[PDB]
Amino acid sequence: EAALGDAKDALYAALEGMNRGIFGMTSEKRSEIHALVELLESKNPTPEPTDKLQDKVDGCWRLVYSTISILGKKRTKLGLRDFISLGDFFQMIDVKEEKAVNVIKFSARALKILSGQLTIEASYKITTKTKVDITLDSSTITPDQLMNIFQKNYDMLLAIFNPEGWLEITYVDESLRIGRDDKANIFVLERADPSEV
Repeated sequence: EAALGDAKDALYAALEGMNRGIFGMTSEKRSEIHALVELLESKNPTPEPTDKLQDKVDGCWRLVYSTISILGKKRTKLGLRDFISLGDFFQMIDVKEEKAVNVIKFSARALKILSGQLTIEASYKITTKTKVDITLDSSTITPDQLMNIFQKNYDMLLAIFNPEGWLEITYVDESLRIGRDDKANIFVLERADPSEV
């Protein structure tokens, strides 16, 4: 419970400048970050987290690290090189309604898109003491200005961020959440305010 603080501080220090891994990272930085993730998981202060979702998981989360990267042609077609900017990734968990929403923010100063987003609405059901099954309900891209940019690549963009499948909650404390999915991705998120989305 003391090494939790130090391990968290070390993880945040290692993430500085990494942009969450979303545009890749060097192998030695990934191995360090994954070792810190694994240490935190092994010391998870919230065993059987799906028994405790209301207190520990309900609410708004901001991605701080994941094994999702957008590189090469995918990055080019989505225009992330110079005209579109990939902003924050938020996941909202509504425990009383069994809903999970991913919001991926975009901005484009040239196109005066001050704020746009891909919104992915999903439902979940608890399956084990650690796992939920997630099903996609709907998605949208707003504003229409941003939709005109992504429409022909819509399904490929959706596929990057779709939380359809299952998610194992491997760590949660008052401020940090770690999960692993059915594709063996790792997602680390910190608590955020819903109004920040």
